[PDB]
Amino acid sequence: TTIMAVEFDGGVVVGSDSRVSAGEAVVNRAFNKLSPLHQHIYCALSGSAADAQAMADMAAYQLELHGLELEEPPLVLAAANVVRNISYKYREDLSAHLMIAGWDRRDGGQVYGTMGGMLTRQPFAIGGSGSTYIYGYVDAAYKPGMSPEECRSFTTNAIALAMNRDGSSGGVIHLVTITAAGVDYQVILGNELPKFYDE
Amino acid sequence: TTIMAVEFDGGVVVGSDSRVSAGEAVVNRAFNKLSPLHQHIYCALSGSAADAQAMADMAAYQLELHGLELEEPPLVLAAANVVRNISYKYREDLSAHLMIAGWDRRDGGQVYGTMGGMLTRQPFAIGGSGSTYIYGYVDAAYKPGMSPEECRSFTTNAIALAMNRDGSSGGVIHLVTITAAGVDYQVILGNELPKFYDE
Amino acid sequence: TQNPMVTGTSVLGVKFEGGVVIAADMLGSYGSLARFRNISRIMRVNDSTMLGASGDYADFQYLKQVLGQMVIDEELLGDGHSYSPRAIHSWLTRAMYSRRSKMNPLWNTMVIGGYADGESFLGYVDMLGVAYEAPSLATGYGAYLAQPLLREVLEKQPVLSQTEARELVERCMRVLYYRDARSYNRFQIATVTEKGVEIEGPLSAETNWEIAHM
Amino acid sequence: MEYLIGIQGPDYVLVASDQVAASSIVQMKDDHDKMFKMSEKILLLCVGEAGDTVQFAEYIQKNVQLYKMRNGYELSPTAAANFTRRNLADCLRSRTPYHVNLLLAGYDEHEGPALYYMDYLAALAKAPFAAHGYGAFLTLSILDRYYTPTISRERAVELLRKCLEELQKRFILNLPTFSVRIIDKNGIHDLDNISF
Amino acid sequence: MEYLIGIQGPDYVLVASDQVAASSIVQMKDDHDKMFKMSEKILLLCVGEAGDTVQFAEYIQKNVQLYKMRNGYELSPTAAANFTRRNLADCLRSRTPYHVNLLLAGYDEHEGPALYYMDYLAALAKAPFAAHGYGAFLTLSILDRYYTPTISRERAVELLRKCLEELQKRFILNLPTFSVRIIDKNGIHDLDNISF
Amino acid sequence: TTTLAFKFQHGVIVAVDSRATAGNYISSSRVNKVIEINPSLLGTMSGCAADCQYWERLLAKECRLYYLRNGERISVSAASKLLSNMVYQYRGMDLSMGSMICGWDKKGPGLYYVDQNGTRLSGNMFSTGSGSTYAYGVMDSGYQPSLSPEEAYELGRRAITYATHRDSYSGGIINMYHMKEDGWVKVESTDVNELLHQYQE
Amino acid sequence: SIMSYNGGAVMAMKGKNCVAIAADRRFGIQAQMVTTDFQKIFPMGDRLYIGLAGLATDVQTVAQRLKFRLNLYELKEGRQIKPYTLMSMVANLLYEKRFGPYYTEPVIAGLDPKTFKPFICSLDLIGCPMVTDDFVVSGTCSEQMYGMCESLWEPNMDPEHLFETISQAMLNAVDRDAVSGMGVIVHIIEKDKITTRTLKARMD
Amino acid sequence: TTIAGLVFRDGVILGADTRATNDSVVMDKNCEKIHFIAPKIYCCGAGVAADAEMTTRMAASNMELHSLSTGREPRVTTVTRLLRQTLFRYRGHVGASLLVGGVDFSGPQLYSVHPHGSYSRLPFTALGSGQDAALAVLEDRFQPNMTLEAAQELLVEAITAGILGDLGSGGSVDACVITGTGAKLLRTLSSPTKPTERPSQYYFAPGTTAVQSQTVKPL
Amino acid sequence: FSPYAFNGGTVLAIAGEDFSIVASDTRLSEGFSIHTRDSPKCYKLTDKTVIGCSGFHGDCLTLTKIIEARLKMYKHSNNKTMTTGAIAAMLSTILYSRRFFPYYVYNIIGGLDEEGKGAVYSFDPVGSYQRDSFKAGGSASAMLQPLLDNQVGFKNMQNVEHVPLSLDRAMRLVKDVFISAAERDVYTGDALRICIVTKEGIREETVPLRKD
Ligand SMILES: *[B]([O])([O])[C]([C][C]([C])[C])[N]C(=O)C1=[C]N([C]2[C][C][C][C][C]2)N=N1
Ligand SMILES: *[B]([O])([O])[C]([C][C]([C])[C])[N]C(=O)C1=[C]N([C]2[C][C][C][C][C]2)N=N1
Ligand SMILES: *[B]([O])([O])[C]([C][C]([C])[C])[N]C(=O)C1=[C]N([C]2[C][C][C][C][C]2)N=N1
Repeated sequence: TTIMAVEFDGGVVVGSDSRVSAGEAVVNRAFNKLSPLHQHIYCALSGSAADAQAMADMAAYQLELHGLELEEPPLVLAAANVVRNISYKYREDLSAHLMIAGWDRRDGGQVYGTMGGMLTRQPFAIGGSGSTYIYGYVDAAYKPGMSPEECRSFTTNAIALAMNRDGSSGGVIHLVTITAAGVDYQVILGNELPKFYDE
Repeated sequence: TTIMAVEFDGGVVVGSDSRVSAGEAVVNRAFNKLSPLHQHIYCALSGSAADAQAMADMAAYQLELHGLELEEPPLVLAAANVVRNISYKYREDLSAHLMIAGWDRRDGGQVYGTMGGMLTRQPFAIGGSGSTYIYGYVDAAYKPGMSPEECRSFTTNAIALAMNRDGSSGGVIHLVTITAAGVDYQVILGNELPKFYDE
Repeated sequence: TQNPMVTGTSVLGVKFEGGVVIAADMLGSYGSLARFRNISRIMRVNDSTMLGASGDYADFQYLKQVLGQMVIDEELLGDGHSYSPRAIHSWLTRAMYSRRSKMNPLWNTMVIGGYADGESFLGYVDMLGVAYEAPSLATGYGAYLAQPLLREVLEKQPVLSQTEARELVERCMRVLYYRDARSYNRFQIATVTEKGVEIEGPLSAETNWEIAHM
Repeated sequence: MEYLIGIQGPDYVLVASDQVAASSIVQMKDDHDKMFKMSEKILLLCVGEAGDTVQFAEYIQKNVQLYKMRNGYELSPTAAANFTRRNLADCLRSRTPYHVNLLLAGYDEHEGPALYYMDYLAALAKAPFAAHGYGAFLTLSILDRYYTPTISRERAVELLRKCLEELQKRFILNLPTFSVRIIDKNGIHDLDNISF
Repeated sequence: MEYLIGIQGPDYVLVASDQVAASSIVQMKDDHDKMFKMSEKILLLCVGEAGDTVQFAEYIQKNVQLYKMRNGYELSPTAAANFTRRNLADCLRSRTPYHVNLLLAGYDEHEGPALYYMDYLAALAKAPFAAHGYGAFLTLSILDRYYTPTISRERAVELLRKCLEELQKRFILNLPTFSVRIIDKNGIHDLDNISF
Repeated sequence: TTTLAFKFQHGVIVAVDSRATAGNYISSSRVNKVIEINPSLLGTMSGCAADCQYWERLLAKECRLYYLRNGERISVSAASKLLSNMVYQYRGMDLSMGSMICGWDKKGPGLYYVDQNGTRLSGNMFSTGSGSTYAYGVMDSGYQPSLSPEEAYELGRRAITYATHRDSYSGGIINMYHMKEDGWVKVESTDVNELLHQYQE
Repeated sequence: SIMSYNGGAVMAMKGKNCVAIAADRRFGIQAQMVTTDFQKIFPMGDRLYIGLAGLATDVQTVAQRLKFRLNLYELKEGRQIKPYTLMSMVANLLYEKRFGPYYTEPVIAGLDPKTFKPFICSLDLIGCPMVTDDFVVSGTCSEQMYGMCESLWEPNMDPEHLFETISQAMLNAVDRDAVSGMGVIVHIIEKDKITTRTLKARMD
Repeated sequence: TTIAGLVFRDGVILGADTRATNDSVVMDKNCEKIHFIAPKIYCCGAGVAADAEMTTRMAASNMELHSLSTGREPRVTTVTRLLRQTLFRYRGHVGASLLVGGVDFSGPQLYSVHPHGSYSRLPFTALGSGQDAALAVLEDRFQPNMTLEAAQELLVEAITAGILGDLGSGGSVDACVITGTGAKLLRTLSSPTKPTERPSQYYFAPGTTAVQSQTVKPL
Repeated sequence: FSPYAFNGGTVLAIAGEDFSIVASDTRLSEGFSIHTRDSPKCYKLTDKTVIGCSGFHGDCLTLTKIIEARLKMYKHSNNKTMTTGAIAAMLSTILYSRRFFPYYVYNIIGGLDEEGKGAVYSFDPVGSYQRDSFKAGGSASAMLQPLLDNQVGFKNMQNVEHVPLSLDRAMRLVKDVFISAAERDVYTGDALRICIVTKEGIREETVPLRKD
């Protein structure tokens, strides 16, 4: 599994691979790891599919209620805190890292890593088994002031490099761009992925 | 430990980090992991320091004798085969990957990975604990037809990216360029290493 | 917490004439991988107390949340009483011991610095509930690398000035960077005096690699 | 290991047991009684893990006695045997199970003499004769060879002697004396100890 | 567990041992001899792991006999005891060690009566009296209480009887008969068996 | 540890050694291994010192409460049953206690053995502890029910002394008591080294 | 542990122109005592003794193999071995069994054959020497022995004072040890005579 | 144990503490840890004490044979090759951790050699349980080409840090100064600790100790 | 994860005719490093009782706080200060309440009894205890106890007068055994703290020990 989220001036770009694995067998080659928690808030799932799905649903429920009580769209930090709380409380039982990304009127585009109950705000985050192979790549390629188009391109490249090297990653690349205007979904199929040194 | 070797038209560029570690303690922060097996043949060491040192010495001895018997400079493939033989025979006892790179009059600049007794010729090779973080980086940055200067720059960048992320890597960057003309050594100190996204 | 994920390394601390200074790097380690290179491991508790923590970062964030609320709660009363460094050190000790007794420890080693009523305070609290005070402190790998240097300077000059303590701390940070594999050359320095708690950062130590040529 | 044995005749039940109480390699007591009187016509022979036997047997004894106090008549051997099994089986999957082996001998007014065998897992079985412990391996075949359903009490005592003599010659443990009791229509009678 | 015992008097050595050969819970043999005659004045009492005792004792016996054939005189008890220890200790760290416990009793022309105690790790110790096995725990104190260095052979036999009687009453194992032998200047003499 | 007790024609004798150890280190040579519950009741201790000290003191509390409630003084048989039921609740939890309860009630001299597994036995003579097998040998060899008081004291002293000579975990001094109809009397407190040297000569 | 299976304690003390070596006499298997006159100190020359503590079987084996080697040495060299040379001989013997060691820690005490200078040392089970100027201890109650020796030992003690010192050191040390004791034997080695004394000790 | 070495302008300085412990008890208060290999080559040993002793003795012996046959002064590199080839053969079972220092024809050389057989040539090193403390002093104050007295003070401060900070180290500091000209073995170069003076005392008279038997044998 | 740690330290107590001494070293350790050289292990409970603790410092800090609260609670419900012997009896039950997850602490109490004589009580971690004349506890306890048996108990000496122990002699002996213990035990060192309990109160004295 490889997930990544980048902050840009006015929103966020979040993407991931589509592979679900059970040992050496591919149980689902087109799974969507990008899940919406609210209108402008998304979360990327990595680790255990059952734990992540359960956590995401619990959070979506808590945030929905919270939003109707406060009569306003929930902040990205609130969504991250709710996820952090659940992740920290059940750290012994849960094996899933729910990366949070979204947009709100107070702080704009925000990316939060909440692995293991620890909450950290970053300009860009990478997770999953395949993220280890692209650390060098993102550290040398990332530049401040990137536009949404550049962010989408940056994310696609990194994910493609990880999918080629990581056995647990592969399939297609799911991409979502969140801004004030809304959510834009995008799917880069196997034959349209960026190509690099392969032989 | 992070080691890397690149083939270029007319020779090879081999480099590595200088960290020797024992758990969390740095036992030697300026160790030279690049060892000459012959006049134009080098090997990069990764894994156990004792095993690699013993293997390198055994091979250097065998190649020296071989060279005096055949009355000519040993081929790079012969050096790789000798290393492969020792590495395969003692696979159960040895925990060290001796990457081979050099120049000979028959095949020019050659890079051989001989981890675990398996011999493979590649245009560029990376090894050690820190190499996992730069797979994405080298796959996207490597281009055929690079010059020695570009190869030296490519190697320095990759090693620097790995040293920053990998706890087992660090210190200085040792670099050797081998051609028909000879061996050129170079040391990039801590304050002269390439800088990328760090915060 | 039996399995710590993201951890921080050494935390240094030394008393000086009219204050306490503590240092910690900004690295969040995931095993041997340097995963989070910009996280603060030093927290201001109140006007006279600061806290540095090594070990599990998530446990430190939780402790920071609980401690932070306690201070806010106390300030709401506005009765003229506030938690002294000693009282916070005592509270932390009980908290750690309690968690350890239920076999669910908070995987952290802490350094508490403070200045109250013209007296500097420096306390240590580990995950087992072991607590004590000393003129200088160093958690984790610093105990073997930094403490020896700190103690050596205090054996010749027990009372240090703010400038001396600051320079001594920077020398220790450099050694840690040279010899600790889980360390990073980006740190913070927190100081507590009569004027309150100040946190300088990010800072870097000057490194020499002359020996590589040798 | 302790030894228990029961032989059921046409109108009586004969039981016997060793009187050794041991602690590791030393015999701490050589005249220990392993029989518990539950009622006028019911005997409970119990062996096994130290502590458990007495705790369990006494618990049953108190409940059997309480039944008689509340109703005016005694529980029958069959009902008592099932009550014992029920209780033993209930503690089987609990935190505090009872590691005991037992024999329940009794005489019912309407049903006659009864002998019940129960292992530690609470399996209950009615039998003409039975034995518990390591000694049962050396004596069960002897009972199989000489026992008849119409055996008289005099022949039963001789048959019991045969079994006990076998233990003296073949068994590695030192069991020099045995408690011998008989239950019939006139109640529980103490016979002479069989000693070697 | 087997039982061995030796009592050394002013001019004789008295030894005794149980005659039980066991297989799990059954006594397969009730008149098994645990004593091996190495020479005219030397007895080797051996107990322990099945197979080992006989293999080891016979090996020593054959070597002690060979010494006499080659030289014309017998090895002394002391030399024999040390020869036995040497051999036992040599196999201690080998692949095939001998798990045996023994007592070496003998009478030397110049030195007189001797009693040697040897454990399975090959530690050798000379002693006025000694015992091996679980029974030694119940009888060693009895020897400590009544033994004197000038005890006569008649009193020694009574002292041995006291020890064996204690086993009958306190020990959990069934050991009804013992082999009793005495070694003095006239050689090895067989005394009457002490049975219960 | 070696403790012993036996009934004879003049009551009950109770004797113990006084050694406590931790591994091979002798932590004390002056431990009191006899608890005086009341003037007609004694308890001996063997096994873990904290378990024995605590549960036997708890029995003493229960015995005293029984006396205030009933106005009658608990019998030896009921005291031992109370102790055996107390420790039976913690069975399997690694308690270590081997006790002898001895006294004189309405049914005459009583002697019971109670241990951590719940074993409770009434008897004429008992020995407990790591040196108990040695004590049994000497005690059973010289025991007669018609012993005179001085002869019984001598047998008790010899049985403890020889056990301390052979058992590494026993030693120090021997504390002996004599249980009678009117209550127990502390007979003596002799160092076992003085005793063994006087028997050696 | 294998080193506490039989128990035992040995100590050597240096005096003024003399040496003392002492040991307990108990031979026992675990908690049970077997004999009270087991030999742990063996003569290895006129003024040279070796004390062995640890597994009884190895104590006898090491002493016997060492005697074998020393005897051959004396015949070949035609002289009495020096205290220091014996230490090396013993270390070599114990090191040969580096992987499958003899469970014993020897203590050497003696005076040089020509200058009569006191010498003491102690080796471990692997064969590492510890030559000291005051005392050396070995056995199950080493901690107790260290305590007694550290506070009682004085430099330049004469034979009488040295005897009292080592005697008190051993007596009080073995009394706090369960598997050590049953008597104490002491050897006072002087230039002109050897004095052997058995002390009055506890037998429990 | 704290052992340390540094290369200075004209040679090598080796250092060690003198405490030998059995688990948590001090067995020897004056163990010599700096051993002679050859006239101009010394070795400091840490790790398993019997292994260090045997390993250095075997090496010194082989190095003496070598120098008798060649007729020349032994090289530090030969000592490192003999030691490391022996240690690799035993696969770490011979637990010898060493610091090898010496001066030969090619100048001063310092090596650290570890139990499995790996080695490193460096300008300063430390080993033993007090190694981190000594290394902190070297990292903080080492400079290349120091004078003999500055190097002696630096090595003493590094050993002293281990002596005061590590419970496995103590006693005195010993030093070995090796140059082209000479070898200076300074057993007891600094004595930073000492037993206290002692207030009262104890005294045993004549026959305080009760005696059972006595034999005198005259020589 | 292990809930304990060995933090070293030695405690001694000696009872005299009208005094008791409790002494201890001040080194706190963990593994092979020293946490601090100024951590005394003896706390005052009342004006005639001092407790010395050694073992796992986490349990030592918590147990002392618990005892301090129980003394206040006892005073509130009994209207008087707890005596030395009631403190010893009460500590036994507190240690036995954690019989299945014990406090890893070796305690020694030193004080005066009701007749104004020295009293010493020694405890094992699960609560077993007894009154003694003197006692050593902690890391160097097996080095010190044999010497106290000989020099205070007069064991193994013949033709020796068993004179009563004076404060002066007791003080020199306490300093000497700790000096000997600092030479051999690696966990004992830095400084010696001696508390003397008499009817006039508790006086303290500090003496330096080897720092290595
Ligand atoms: B990824 O590899 O981390 C991926 C991310 C998930 C979808 C959030 N996880 C998995 O591949 C994965 C597979 N499984 C189960 C394996 C056994 C069968 C059911 C699915 N759990 N996580
Ligand atoms: B690298 O990290 O892989 C590095 C490469 C080596 C030098 C060829 N290896 C090590 O870091 C290393 C350290 N050690 C030993 C650890 C114990 C002390 C001696 C050195 N072995 N390999
Ligand atoms: B005896 O040896 O049984 C004796 C009886 C007691 C004092 C009533 N017991 C002890 O010596 C003893 C030993 N221990 C613990 C054993 C494990 C280590 C700590 C001490 N408790 N009592």
